Amino acid sequence: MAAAVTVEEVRRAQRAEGPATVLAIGTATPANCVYQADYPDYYFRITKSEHMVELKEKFKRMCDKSQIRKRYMHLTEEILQENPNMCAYMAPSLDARQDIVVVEVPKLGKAAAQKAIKEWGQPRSRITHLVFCTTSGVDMPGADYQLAKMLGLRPNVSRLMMYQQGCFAGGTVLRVAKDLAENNRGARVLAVCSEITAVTFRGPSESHLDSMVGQALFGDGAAAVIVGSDPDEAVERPLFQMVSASQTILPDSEGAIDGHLREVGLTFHLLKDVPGLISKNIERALGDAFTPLGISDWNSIFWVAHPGGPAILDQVEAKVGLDKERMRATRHVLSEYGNMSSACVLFILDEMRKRSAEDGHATTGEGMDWGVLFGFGPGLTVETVVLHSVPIT
Amino acid sequence: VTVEEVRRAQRAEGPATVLAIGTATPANCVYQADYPDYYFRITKSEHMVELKEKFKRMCDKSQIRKRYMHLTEEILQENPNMCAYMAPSLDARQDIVVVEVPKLGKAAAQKAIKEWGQPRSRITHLVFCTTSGVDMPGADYQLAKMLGLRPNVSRLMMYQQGCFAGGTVLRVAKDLAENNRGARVLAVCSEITAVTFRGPSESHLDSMVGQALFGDGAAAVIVGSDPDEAVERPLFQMVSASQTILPDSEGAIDGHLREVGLTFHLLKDVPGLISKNIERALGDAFTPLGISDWNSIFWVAHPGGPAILDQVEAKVGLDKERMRATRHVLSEYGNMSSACVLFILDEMRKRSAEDGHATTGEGMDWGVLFGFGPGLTVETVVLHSVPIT
Repeated sequence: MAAAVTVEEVRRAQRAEGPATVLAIGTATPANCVYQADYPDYYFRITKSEHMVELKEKFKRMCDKSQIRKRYMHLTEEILQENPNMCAYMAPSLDARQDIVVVEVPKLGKAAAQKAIKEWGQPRSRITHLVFCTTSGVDMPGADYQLAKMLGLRPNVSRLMMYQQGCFAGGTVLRVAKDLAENNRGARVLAVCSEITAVTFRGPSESHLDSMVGQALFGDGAAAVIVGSDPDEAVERPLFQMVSASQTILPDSEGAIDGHLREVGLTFHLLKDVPGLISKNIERALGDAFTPLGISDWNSIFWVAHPGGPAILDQVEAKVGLDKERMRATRHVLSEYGNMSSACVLFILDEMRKRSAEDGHATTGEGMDWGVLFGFGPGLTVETVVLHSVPIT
Repeated sequence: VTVEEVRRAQRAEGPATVLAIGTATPANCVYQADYPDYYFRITKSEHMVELKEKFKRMCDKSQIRKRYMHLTEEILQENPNMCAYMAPSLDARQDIVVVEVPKLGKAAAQKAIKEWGQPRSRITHLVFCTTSGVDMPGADYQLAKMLGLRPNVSRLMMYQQGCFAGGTVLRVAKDLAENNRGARVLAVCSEITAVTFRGPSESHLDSMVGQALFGDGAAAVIVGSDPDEAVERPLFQMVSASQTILPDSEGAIDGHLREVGLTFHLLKDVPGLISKNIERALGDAFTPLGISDWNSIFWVAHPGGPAILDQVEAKVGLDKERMRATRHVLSEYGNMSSACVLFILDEMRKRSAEDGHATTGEGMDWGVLFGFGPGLTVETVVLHSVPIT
């Protein structure tokens, strides 16, 4: 005869069996859109810096070299006219910025989440976990609470709020979702990244070109994924499996990317050769992830890389010796959306599956079986997620 | 190699287990009996006589004996804007806490690691939680660097969560440890009230409540599945971890990070809301385990204020002994936000051993840990004790 319920019995019945699987991806952007070709004129106009001719020249080259075609931005000329301190380089403006992003970040998240949930096709009540990630603003209760309420999720959905994370955190949310889905039978994780540049937007200064780099690259967007183990093939449609997820700090990278939340909003600093650091270390990250899987040809896997800037992509591609095709999905998202911080790699994942289907590839990973997703950010931190594709009909 | 093969080898086998607990506080200590005089003196507020009387009653009722505070009179003199009720001071506050939060976390982590007795290189994950300040890279990066952890430690940085997050960090550590063979998770909560300290104002008393209750502290645990029971010494097992939002609690506890620092706003009856809903939380957690007698389990509850504890006790009908460890920590440390429940777990296993009880949970096999915070959010962690050996 059995004894009372034991912790061992609970654990056995509680855990899921298979790998965490991406079951849906939805994305959303602000409606307002600005062509990169027009951005130097627009930016220097609305920040009233047109007299800074040599600086505008520098900014022109930064935009021209960004390999970005357009970005979406919640911030409009009208909003900026109501917030003149945001147009200065460093004027007190955190409250004004918070007032915007504490509302707009979960609102944009809702739009991406609704699309993911519609694709998924299951009731909202079946969502067991919500992971929300942003680098734009902070509040209590957080954007996770706001989104859960907006979506009408169950009150006992398990939430994790990831604040002030930075550009590597698309990798981080997948790494978190992986453990949540795999360790909990029936778990269906809604994971959302939502980024709004109103917290970082600021005017130009001659003494801080690295800050102007941010003004050339950063754009707005949100992406949502549904992640679960043990998909029900009768009603769910797997897109990618997660296999492993790791995070590391690169040697000799202290202070390479710093960000501080101050009374003037979120400031961005660059101190080292970020593309050089990443490309110098990327092969060891690849080996660490793939040697245990018996994989060594980096041209034989599909690629999702955080497009921090075009230089990162160029130098990784050259260092590793990737065929030009490998970075196409990544570069597409950089071109059409710019650098949306944590949400980028999720947009690229979406692009990857969609083009794979449209182009009649054999798998959701451009015909390949294994793939890698990289997040890059403050640390210098590298998130590495090994993916496996799924066959397409 | 197939993905199914990888997964079977990758995952751990048993329940996430707390293997060590370490705690630390700033050196500077203030007796609650002295605090109204002190607070009204340094904030130059002596003329607000009726208000000081109200604050005196708040501290009298707090059931706090003393608190530790990084903030000193000397630091406050250098930051006069922090002593106003509302003056621009976020930068000053950030300058302090971005440094002090991971520093205090380091002290607690070193003690946990010493107790654990394994090399630092065996730590695979670091979860860091604070409600005091934000930065990039975060306090998690700073702590990893300060401790000399492996560069590829998997970090999770939990910012701005508030008082329920001691529950949250355990909920996170649980899934990390259980889903990853060999994983050993360092989880740290570190809270420093420099971010919320401000002068008194007769127009907002809920802000003065915070000045009466909040104190500084950090706690660290090592969590792992499949312990080596010869060299690793289990203290508590986690069994389930849940989170919920109480009905009709919208706006009960709000906190905003502004140019004047972190402000807090109470809008509903928090002890009433919690006590009204706590039996349902107990039920949701324990019914699947065949457990219904709330006096037959050990208790760890976030001591948000004495009224929460009193009203939960009265509603549930708890023997007064059940809240002893919780009230001890509130008495000796005040409300240290997320770190509190970890201090209380430490208190419970220590007193259990001193009293000669049969388990780390005051002689009982099962227990519950509650975090309470903005939402109104309740974290519920079901624990199992370990026989004292």
